[PDB]
Amino acid sequence: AERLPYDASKWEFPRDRLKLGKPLGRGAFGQVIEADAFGIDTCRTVAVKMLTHSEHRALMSELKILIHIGHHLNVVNLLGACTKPGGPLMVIVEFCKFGNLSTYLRSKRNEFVPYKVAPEDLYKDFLTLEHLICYSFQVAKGMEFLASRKCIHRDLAARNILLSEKNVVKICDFGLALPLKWMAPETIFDRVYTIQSDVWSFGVLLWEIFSLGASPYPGVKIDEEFCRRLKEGTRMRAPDYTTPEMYQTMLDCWHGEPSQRPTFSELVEHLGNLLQANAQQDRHHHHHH
Ligand SMILES: O=C(Nc1ccc(Oc2ccccc2)cc1)c1cccnc1NCc1ccncc1
Repeated sequence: AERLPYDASKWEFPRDRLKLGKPLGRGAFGQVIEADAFGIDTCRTVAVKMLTHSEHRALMSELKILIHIGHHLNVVNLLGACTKPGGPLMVIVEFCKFGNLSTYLRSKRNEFVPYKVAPEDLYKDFLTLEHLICYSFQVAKGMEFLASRKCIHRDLAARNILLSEKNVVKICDFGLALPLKWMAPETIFDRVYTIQSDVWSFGVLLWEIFSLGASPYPGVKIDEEFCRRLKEGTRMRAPDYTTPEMYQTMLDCWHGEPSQRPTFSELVEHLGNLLQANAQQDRHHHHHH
């Protein structure tokens, strides 16, 4: 991280061109605030992370990595940073107006239909299978992108996915780069973090999307036993809005042996086909009715 460089000439942004706003989050390090940036791109709304020695290098490493990784439609885009003397360290990214996916889906539980048929009006701004499968496809693409760069997210979960304009989802992170319900067995017991751990987490996110924002492991005390059972083979039951192939994808992601889990590249191709098959069917449903 400290080895990666920082082209200040390309990213540095003036602190007095930012009008801080309302808090979008809080942690033990500092916070993420919404704000107006003038001329970062005119005035645009953005999200700012700001601040201990250990935490400062962590925020700088996040900045350092986002620059190294580059741009991908499904990963929060970096717009700039305030690193030169005069004020606190701030990392600036695109503002995702609609919030975290979990909270969004919980809100659309009464606005869901598997697919639409005329009069398509009864379903104005409704969620469908096409939507749910698409959010999964996109998160998988962003993870393929991150995994290709040897990047381990470590906290993949619905609360860390944000909904943008025109159903575009973006992988993000409110913290500074225990959440047991998203942690793989080897991460809980061996404290190891791998791309394969992230694949497990992707499965839980999957469950969250097709349960429409429900919390994982419904009605279960997260304790020693919970963990012992995860290690012994116990898995969540299919969520209310899942399709058979999707639940089986969840199960492949939850494989006990990390090596036997699909890679994000396989998940992209697989999810991609399901979305294609769903599209096919919706066409026929729309046509017959
Ligand atoms: O998400 C942010 N940062 C981030 C993004 C991607 C990462 O991916 C990543 C890259 C390499 C390895 C591991 C993880 C790690 C860290 C971030 C940075 C600055 C300000 N806010 C936010 N998020 C909240 C937010 C964003 C938009 N609207 C509302 C709230």
